Amino acid sequence: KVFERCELARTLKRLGMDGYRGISLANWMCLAKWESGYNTRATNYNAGDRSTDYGIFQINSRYWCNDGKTPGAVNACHLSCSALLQDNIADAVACAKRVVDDPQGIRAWVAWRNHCQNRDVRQYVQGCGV
Amino acid sequence: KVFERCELARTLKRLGMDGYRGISLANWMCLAKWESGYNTRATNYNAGDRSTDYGIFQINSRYWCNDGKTPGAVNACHLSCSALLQDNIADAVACAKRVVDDPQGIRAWVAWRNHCQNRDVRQYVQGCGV
Repeated sequence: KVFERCELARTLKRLGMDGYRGISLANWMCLAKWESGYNTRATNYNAGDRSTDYGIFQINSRYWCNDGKTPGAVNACHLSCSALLQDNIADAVACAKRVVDDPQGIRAWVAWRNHCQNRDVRQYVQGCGV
Repeated sequence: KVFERCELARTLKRLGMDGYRGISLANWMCLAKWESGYNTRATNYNAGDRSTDYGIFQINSRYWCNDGKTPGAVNACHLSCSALLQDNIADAVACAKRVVDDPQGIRAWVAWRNHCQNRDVRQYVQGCGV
């Protein structure tokens, strides 16, 4: 499923993301845009370390979810990576929350550091009524 | 099912968890948060002793439930582990109560010792009307 911008904004808001760990809804939106283009089925296999990023937030199988095929992996979200490839994003949202509860917060995502951090992101939520 | 925070709090209170063996509702909430993110379908395989943790409270197959795949296991809750992956959490609540009946109580969960014990956990029930 590819979310439309405002559709995603309302969904994330409904799922308790707006201000979670001091992270605005617009920031979560910017993260989803740059990671997956709002695509819940997105996957990115890294031949380098044989890990894969899953779903709308591109969560990595080396540390966060289990795909049963990543060397030296842990499963900190206690969840199958397939749960992060579903149209219903509740599991993905729960796991993203777990990620930012770690010390480095949303900076865990290099794409967010590069394309969102310190920048204007107001346009992600503009006109969504959230 | 992935519970919303306040929905889970009210559900646990309804199932008689608040004050069970001296354990506050907020402590059960913190446990669930750091085990599964309130996800009834969470699982975690432990290569160490070939056991798996099941469900919202991440209850282990070596001692507490039967998954038919864990060597030398016992089934103290008298439940198949599949019952602990269901939307209805009555069985999971009954099993968590049984776990904390043992001498170490809630300290059985290492995630709880690391993320909850001795810390302020009022945030977990704030605004829930419980």
